[PDB]
Amino acid sequence: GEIEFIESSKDAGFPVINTPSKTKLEPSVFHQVFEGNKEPAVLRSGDPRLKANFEEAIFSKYIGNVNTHVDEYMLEAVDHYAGQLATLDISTEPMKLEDAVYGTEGLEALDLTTSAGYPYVALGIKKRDILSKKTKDLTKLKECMDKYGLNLPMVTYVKDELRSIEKVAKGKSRLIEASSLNDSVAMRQTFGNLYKTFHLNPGVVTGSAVGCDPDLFWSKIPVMLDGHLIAFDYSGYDASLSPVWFACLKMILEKLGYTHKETNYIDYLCNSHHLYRDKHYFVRGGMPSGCSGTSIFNSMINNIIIRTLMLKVYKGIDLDQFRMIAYGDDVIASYPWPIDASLLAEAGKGYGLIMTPADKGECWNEVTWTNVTFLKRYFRADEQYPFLVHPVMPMKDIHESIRWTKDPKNTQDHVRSLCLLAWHNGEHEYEEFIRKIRSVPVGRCLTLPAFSTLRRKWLDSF
Repeated sequence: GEIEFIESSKDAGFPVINTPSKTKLEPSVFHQVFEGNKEPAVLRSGDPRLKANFEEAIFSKYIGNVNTHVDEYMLEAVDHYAGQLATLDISTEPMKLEDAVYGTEGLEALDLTTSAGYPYVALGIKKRDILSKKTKDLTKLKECMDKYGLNLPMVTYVKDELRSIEKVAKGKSRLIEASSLNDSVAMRQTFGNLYKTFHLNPGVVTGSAVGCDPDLFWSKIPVMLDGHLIAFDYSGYDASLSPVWFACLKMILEKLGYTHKETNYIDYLCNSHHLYRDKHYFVRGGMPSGCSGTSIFNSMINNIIIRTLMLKVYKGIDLDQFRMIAYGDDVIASYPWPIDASLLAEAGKGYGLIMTPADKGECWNEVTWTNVTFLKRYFRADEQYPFLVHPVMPMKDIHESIRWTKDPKNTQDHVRSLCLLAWHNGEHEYEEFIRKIRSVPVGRCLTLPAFSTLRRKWLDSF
C-alpha cells in the first residue's frame, strides 16, 4: 500500500474529524500487584514519551506497492484455494438487510458501539441514533443510505491499546479505519453469507480461524495440521499488501460465483479515500483494517499468498498435502516434508511482503508444537486427556492486561475473562493469580471461578 495524495481537509470542504486526544486506559487497582511493561499507545504528536516523529511513524507501514500483474504462481494458488472453498457451497446471494444489520447465525449484529464513520461523525449522529436493537428498525437506515449513498471516505483512528516500551517510544501506534455505516451495511449485504460460512467453518478448508473459540478449536488444530509445522511473522501485513493481491482476491470471489459488479467493493478496500483529523488522503493498496470483512479478506489473501510462495520456490510442491489456517496475518500451517521458510520470505519480499522468523525470533528455527503460537497462544496437551489441547495465553500477557482498565465499572467481567485464559496455565499458576487478585480489597468483592469449575466445564464442553 502507498499514500498517493494528501491535502488539507478544508480545501475539499471536509470538516476536521475531532477524534480522541487522551487514552481511555488508566491504571487499574491491580496495577501495583502485578508486573508489566506495556503502556497506552501514543495518540498525539506531543506525547512526552515519544522518541520519534509520531505522524511519520503511524503512516510508515504504507511501504509502497510492487506493480506486477497476476502471475502463473498466483493463478494456480487462486485455483487451488478456490477448489477448497467450492466444497462449502458459499451463497453469493445478498444477505437480507435485517440479518446483515441485526444478527443471524454465523454473523453477529453490526457493532453499535464503534464509529458510524462519515458523514455521521461530523453531524453528531451515532449508530444508536439510526439503529435499534430493541425494534430492529430499518427505516432510518434506509433513509440515511438513500440520502448519503455509498463509497464514502473512511475515517482513520489511532487504536487506543497497550503497547510495548519500544512501540510507545517509536510512536508505532496502529491505525484503524471506520467505514461509513452505509458502506458497512452494503458490504455485509454483499458478502454476509461468505462471512457466515467462514465464521461457522474455521479450519483447513476455509483456511481461516476468524470467529473461532480457542477453548474448543485448539484440540482440532493438531489433527488438521499433522505434518511439519510452518510459521513466520509478517511486519505490517495489512499496509504492505499491493494491488496485485486484491486482484487475486477478486479472481477468487468470481470463481465462487460473485459477479464482477459484486467484487467492486474490493476496489473500495484497495483504492481508498480517508479522513485523518484535518487531512484528507488517498491510498492505493493496503487492507484498510477495520472496514467490513477485513479479517476474513486478509485471511483469504494469506491463503493465496502462502500457496503462491510455495509454488514459486518449490516447483513440484503438492498443494493437496499443504494445510494452513490464517487469522488475518497470523498463520499456522504444515506440509509433510520440511520447508525452508527463509526461502518463502525472500519470495515474499519480491511481492512486497515483509516476512521474518516466527515470534520475533532471530533465526529461522524449527517450529515445533512446543514453541509454536497462534493468536498469541501456545499449545499444551492436557496431562490427563492428551487428545485435548489447552490454548495457553502467557501469564505475562494476562498480567499486562489486568494492570489497566478503560472502565472500572466492568472490573468483574474483565477479571473473569482473564481467569478463563489464565487457568490453562495450570493450577499452581491460577492459584497464584487468584491470590494476588485477592490481595486487593476489590479482588475479594469479585465472583471468581474455581480452578476445578473451569476444568470441569472445559472437559464437559467437548
